[PDB]
Amino acid sequence: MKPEDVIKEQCARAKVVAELWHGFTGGAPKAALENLVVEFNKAQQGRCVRPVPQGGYRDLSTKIKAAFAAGKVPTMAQAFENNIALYLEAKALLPIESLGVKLQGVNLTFLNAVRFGGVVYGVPFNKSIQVLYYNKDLLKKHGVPVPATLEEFVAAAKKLSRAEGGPVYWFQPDASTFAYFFFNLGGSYLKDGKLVLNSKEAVEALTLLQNGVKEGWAKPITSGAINQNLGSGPYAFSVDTSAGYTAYLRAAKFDLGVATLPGRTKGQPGYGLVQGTNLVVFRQASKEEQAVAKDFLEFVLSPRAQAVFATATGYVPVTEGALKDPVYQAYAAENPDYATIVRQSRYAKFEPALAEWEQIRFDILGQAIKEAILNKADPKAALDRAQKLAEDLLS
Ligand SMILES: Nc1nc2c(ncn2[C@@H]2O[C@H](COP(=O)(O)O[C@H]3[C@@H](O)[C@H](n4ccc(=O)[nH]c4=O)O[C@@H]3CO)[C@H]3CC(O)(O)C[C@H]32)c(=O)[nH]1
Ligand SMILES: [Cl-]
Repeated sequence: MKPEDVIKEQCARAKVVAELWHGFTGGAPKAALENLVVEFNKAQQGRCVRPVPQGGYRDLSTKIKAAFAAGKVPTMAQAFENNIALYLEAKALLPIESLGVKLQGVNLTFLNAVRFGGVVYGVPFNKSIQVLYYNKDLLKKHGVPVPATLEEFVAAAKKLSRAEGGPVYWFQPDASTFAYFFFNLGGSYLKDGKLVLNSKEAVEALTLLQNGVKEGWAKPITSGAINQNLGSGPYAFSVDTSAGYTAYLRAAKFDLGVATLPGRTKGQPGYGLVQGTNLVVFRQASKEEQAVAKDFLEFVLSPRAQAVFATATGYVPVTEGALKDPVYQAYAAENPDYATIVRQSRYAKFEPALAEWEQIRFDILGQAIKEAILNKADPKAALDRAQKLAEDLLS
């Protein structure tokens, strides 16, 4: 019987059920969440969590918006920082510390991100960092060191693409990939409080990617995840979420490597984009449902729950105590990629937490990146149209 079938039987028997709406569509994240939930439900006497898949993360925020309109929300949901900003406009969210959930020991990179006007409104749960995935065999074949700097990274992509007769740096033409180049060229999305999409660092970042396509070293991936396209043509590198770690390991026919990101200089690794979500608790939930949320949140923050979840997926453990847990230690001792993910999590940047950001990153910024990369639009002209559309949406 599948974990989701066991959870269904657990919730059928329970006297109180707290729904948790999520955006895991499958693979290791979905299985690891469901395993965490079965264990929690087993320790409870008739008090359970029911995880409800709502599609992807965009389907989830659409589903929560419908629930506001219908007047019926879940007890808990996954949320990005911008989704939290949006839900706070409706005063929909319970402050976490009012449930008595202790947050001492949560990574300040993650706790700062859920604090709005000095109050914590989410529990960091599944937090990812971008890493450098690479083909150990193909770098070794051609004598190419893992690149430590953006300059070395471009040099390595060109050398390997020439040797293998195909573009070896694979990328999705999206806001997440753009953020890695933008941040490590000195970019900042906010200037004196204003959102800017068309700064010289943005044009520099999109131009670097478009020039890589033209020069034959950068391969756009338009159908499926990078790890779902492996095996078609030579691959050397991608910049991708740590939460894809198990998918990469299972797909790659070559010796997979994980490195810290290339940076401006060898003095420090590149900054990676933080992705994944926080759990929020809705005010409209009953006192009995809120008590279940309190216990589930303390369970999710326990060193063992974090150790198992993070080693199953590639997410970054959110607590100091997770790294001191023997099950984490056992995994890290056999596989250095876990410590690599933690070290990269020290060099970590967030996108803006504006309530409108989800629409901007996909429909405005992501469309401009696709215009430049897939339809040969001039980078500055594509980003000037994005700036115009963002300015119109934020007024
Ligand atoms: N709605 C909304 N989405 C946002 C926001 N900021 C960023 N993102 C998206 O976060 C995804 C990263 O979140 P993460 O939890 O790190 O990783 C995801 C999956 O990526 C990853 N996965 C799954 C299958 C696979 O073959 N490979 C794989 O890597 O597993 C996890 C569960 O789906 C990016 C992907 C995106 O949808 O294209 C746009 C990005 C936001 O503000 N809102
Ligand atoms: Cl850096």
